[PDB]
Amino acid sequence: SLGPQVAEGENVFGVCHIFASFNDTFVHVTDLSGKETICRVTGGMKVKADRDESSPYAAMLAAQDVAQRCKELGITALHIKLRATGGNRTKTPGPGAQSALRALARSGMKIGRIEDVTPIPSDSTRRKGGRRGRRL
Amino acid sequence: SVTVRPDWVTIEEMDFPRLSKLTLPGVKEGEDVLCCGAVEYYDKSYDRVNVKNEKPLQRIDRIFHTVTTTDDPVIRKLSKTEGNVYATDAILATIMCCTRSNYSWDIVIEKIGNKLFFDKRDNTEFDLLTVNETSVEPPQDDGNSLNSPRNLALEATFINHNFSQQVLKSNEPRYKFDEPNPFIGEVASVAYRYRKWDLNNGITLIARCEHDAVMQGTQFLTIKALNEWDSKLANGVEWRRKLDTQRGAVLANELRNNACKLAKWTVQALLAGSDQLKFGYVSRASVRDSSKHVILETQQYKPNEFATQINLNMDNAWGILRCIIDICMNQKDGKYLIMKDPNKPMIRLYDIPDNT
Amino acid sequence: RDKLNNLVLFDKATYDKLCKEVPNYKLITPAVVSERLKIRGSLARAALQELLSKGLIKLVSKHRAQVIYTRNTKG
Amino acid sequence: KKVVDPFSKKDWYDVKAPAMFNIRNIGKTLVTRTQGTKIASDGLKGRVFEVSLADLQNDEVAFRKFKLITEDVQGKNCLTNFHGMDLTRDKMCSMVKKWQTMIEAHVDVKTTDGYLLHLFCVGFTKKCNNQIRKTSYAQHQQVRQIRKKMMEIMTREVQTNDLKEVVNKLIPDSIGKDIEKACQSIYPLHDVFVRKVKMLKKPKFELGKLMELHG
Amino acid sequence: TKKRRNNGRAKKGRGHVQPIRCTNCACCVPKDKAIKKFVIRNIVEAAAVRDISEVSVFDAYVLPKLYVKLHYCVSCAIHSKVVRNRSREARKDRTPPPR
Amino acid sequence: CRFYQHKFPEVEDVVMVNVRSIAEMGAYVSLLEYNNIEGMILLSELSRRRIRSINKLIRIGRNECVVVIRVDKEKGYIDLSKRRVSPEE
Amino acid sequence: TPDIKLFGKWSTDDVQINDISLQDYIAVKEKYAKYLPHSAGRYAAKRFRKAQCPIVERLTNSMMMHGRNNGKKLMTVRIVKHAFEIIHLLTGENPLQVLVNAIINSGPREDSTRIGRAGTVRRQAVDVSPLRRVNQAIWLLCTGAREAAFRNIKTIAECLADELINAAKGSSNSYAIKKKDELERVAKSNR
Amino acid sequence: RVQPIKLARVTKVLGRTGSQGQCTQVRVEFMDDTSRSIIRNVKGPVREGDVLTLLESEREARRL
Repeated sequence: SLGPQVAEGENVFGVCHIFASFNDTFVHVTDLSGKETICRVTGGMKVKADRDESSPYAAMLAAQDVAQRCKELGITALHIKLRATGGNRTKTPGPGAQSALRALARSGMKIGRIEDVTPIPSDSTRRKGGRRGRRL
Repeated sequence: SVTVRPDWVTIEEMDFPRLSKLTLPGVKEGEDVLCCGAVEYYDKSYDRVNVKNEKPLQRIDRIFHTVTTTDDPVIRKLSKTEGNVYATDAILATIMCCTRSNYSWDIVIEKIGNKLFFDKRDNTEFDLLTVNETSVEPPQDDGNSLNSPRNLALEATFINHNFSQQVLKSNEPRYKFDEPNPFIGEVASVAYRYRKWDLNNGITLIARCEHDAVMQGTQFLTIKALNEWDSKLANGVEWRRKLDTQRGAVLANELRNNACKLAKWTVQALLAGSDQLKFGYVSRASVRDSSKHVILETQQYKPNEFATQINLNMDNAWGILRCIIDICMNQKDGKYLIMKDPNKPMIRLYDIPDNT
Repeated sequence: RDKLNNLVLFDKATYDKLCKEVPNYKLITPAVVSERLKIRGSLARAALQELLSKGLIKLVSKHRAQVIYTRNTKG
Repeated sequence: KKVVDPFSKKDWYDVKAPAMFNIRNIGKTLVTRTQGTKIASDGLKGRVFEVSLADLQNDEVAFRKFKLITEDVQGKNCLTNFHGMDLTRDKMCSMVKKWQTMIEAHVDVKTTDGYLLHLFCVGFTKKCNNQIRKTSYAQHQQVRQIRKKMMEIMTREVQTNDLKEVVNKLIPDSIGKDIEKACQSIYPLHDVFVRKVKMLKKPKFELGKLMELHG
Repeated sequence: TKKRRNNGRAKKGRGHVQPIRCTNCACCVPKDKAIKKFVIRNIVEAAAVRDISEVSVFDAYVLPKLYVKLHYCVSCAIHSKVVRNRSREARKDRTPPPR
Repeated sequence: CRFYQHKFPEVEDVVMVNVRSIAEMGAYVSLLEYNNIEGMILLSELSRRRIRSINKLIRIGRNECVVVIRVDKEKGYIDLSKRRVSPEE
Repeated sequence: TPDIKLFGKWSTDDVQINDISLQDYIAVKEKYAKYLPHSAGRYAAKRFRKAQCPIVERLTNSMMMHGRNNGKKLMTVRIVKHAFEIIHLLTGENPLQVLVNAIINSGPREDSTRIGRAGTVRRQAVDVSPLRRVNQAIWLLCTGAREAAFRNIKTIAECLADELINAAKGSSNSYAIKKKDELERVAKSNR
Repeated sequence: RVQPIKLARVTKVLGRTGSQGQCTQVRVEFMDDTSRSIIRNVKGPVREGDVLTLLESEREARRL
């Protein structure tokens, strides 16, 4: 399984599915349906630091190696799917979201399209924490 | 630069990243086939021109020759002796520093037999000194205004011709190598050097190469002039105020803004082989007066030191020249154009008639 | 800290080597001689004066702290 | 501990939008080689392709993510069928704003095809021609009534006009303007936008129609 | 005395309201007694757009926006300076600073 | 010298160094599996968590099971790791 | 002499100033053509007076540290002009130009400034000034000279010439090559 | 991951910042591509223009 007809000269699209979160930034590109991911590379795959796994510099290491193997495997363009934590949670991406997309732009993976993929409830199920929480 | 005529057969595009990746290592130096002309000594007391004691730019009434290959008889004299590609220093610098150009340039590659006469058409916008091509914003004023792209290019070419003969010891005897200047006190004190290069891909290169000056160390000089017209409008730094603890940085604040012109000035020194490649800080008297000019500093560098600084590779520069020759030597005879697009960073080979 | 001693004897084995290490010698200070040999550094001076007297080496500095010699005129 | 080279085992499948999209071949997916030692036809023809219209139509928009079930893969070509179109988050939460009446309409409506669809909508109010009110509201009576017409026209046009013609109405919101126009005697309604299309039932009997969708 | 008149934000015309957590501390505060905040922000923020927009090919589509409605508890609004200590004459002001 | 035929450690080489003397940023620690070859530690990355103490009776002469990040086979600088160490007990 | 002024026993000419950032912070022949390195006996009158002082004169300045050696430039310029002699007999090159190359390979490219991140040590990848790049070149050159002479038969001039030659071409035997790289290590390092 | 050395000249000092006001904010325009303009910091004192040898444009040196 190399590229489909060529590994450069066409924009055969992969979809980013970048689950940018706190304490990791997953750069995890799938097929266009989603079922078949390529490049299981976390932001702490490159730097297993357990406090720097969502950090910008480690995600630049993470996204470009994905961006390397994407253009290796004939996927030459990316629909940006930059995901936060999502759901009934903090739903905020980590710091490894700005630099890593900048990194794969510098790596050479094309971007045709940008769209938001963060899920938010209708105030569904209860949140972690009691009444006080971390008191400040 | 010129209207692309319908009888101009476009041959082959050469994009600038395409010309950025070419390499040609192991290129032999210019073996001097003939050295003709006369250059005066350098006034070494012109180093007493600095940030608080300037020098007004002196128009030197001398005949300047930028004579193309098919009109240079001594290139055509050495057409029989050695070579199959015949050029000048201004032509090859425009070829080697093609990738830094934004404004359009055209060079006729007049293929006559198994020869590539790299010709420039006489009186074109090719021998001028284009001002702020590669800036963030070039001077966008209209041609009537003095702050236009042309009137500054006419100014810089007017500055550098007046400057390079001013810095010469203009009334002291001339350092003639073998021959006098074959295009004639009346002439500009300039000396041509015709050199031989094997271009590996078997191209014996003969080109016109010239030294601006000689200087008693005897050191060959190539001397150009940097213009300052209105640096508030030129989007650079104002020179006159400090110029000293930055000093190479005020030099650096023109390099991105003028990338093609100064790198061509590097190649013309490297094609000639000078001993000290000098440059002159020349500003206007007042910022909206493009005739009165004052020299701020005549700054001296070595050619290999100046080629170290700015932006240059020669394996690329020979590899670009290896590419263009191997196209043109294999195409039709007669006049060509290798022409830069005014708005796009690429150059294309045309096949024009000899009537153009 | 440091505890070093050269041979503080006038040493033929060093000096015959010094007469035969002399084409490697071009920067010839007595400290270089005291480190290329085990001659003292004091006695390197007098040995190089003998090697100066041979004319193989040549003074290029003579300061009260340290002299410098140089083997034949340019190399 | 364990890695493989599965990129010696994937096959490329040309993801086909229907021929009511001027770009049919959306893209290609390296789907793992469907075989006896490695069955991947369910991750081939069960593939729902969530693609925005920009690579589907050729570009009116670059939002509106269509979901595309692949009713048949026909010789390395994922000939997809429509599943569900969207109005995705940046386009979706742009119109959501304070000091307006956010108007909504969820319907569950059978196509003229065998497909049950859900269609959820959104609607908003305007600051009108001479309005000096900062906000834009009305009585809750008008708020209920606009939702009733919004559900009505949405159930109507999807009960008619079988699945691909539902696709061929709603990109400039064929249901959209008439809810504004019929209410314009009451409220001219600056927004009607159907946003959540969920295919509730999906029988494969339209393989000839899949060849009518495509080709 | 009443150190605040509206006590964070008034509850007039409402006998009782629903509470909310902090978006960064999960501390229980009422809805109309807390500090709310809308955020309209690019998903393509200016650190990446100098390289994304150049590699954004086949992309004549405009920059997308993220829409986040934040809600703080007062304790983590003040120490983080979402709100902060103003003078009591300024405490009369119902005015949000502009964006 | 050493009983290893190889002269130097390699990349991610878990090595046993000798803490000779503590220096400015760290300690120029010398390997003993490979002969006497000097390596370095902190400023950058040796520790993982923050409890802010180093020694009570631990005088000198220790040995550190550290993992080579960078090795300069020509220049002579061996950068060492323990922050990366989850399994290298 | 009015045509060109050289060094006291060498030549300010034939000096190859070959760095990118260090232009006009390194000059010996451009405006600073000096047989005798001494300007006025002060060099901290202005921030400008750093680039006014050439690298050949600041070397005579940045050597006299170590309070018993402070207030002694006449001992220094002796040992400094001794050190040029020890260069040429080891090199043959212009010992100013060796010193001029010694500033080049001892000047850093990117260094690090301190920053905080989650209690853990990270440092910001920053450039330093080409003024500082010279000042990080000279001070590391001045450190290995007196130190290696301090318990050795070699004087400071023999250690400084070895300090310049191994930093004129980076041999990692001069102190300045070895300590520049640790400064440049942290930039590609933390965060 | 890895990228070659970029010579970005100073266009403008953007300030002297940091805890002590000593980390020199600097607009280093890329000097090779005139549209690219990156912003980095300098540890030492800089007067403008001087070509800063950026080993990277990654790990973006910004306000502090």
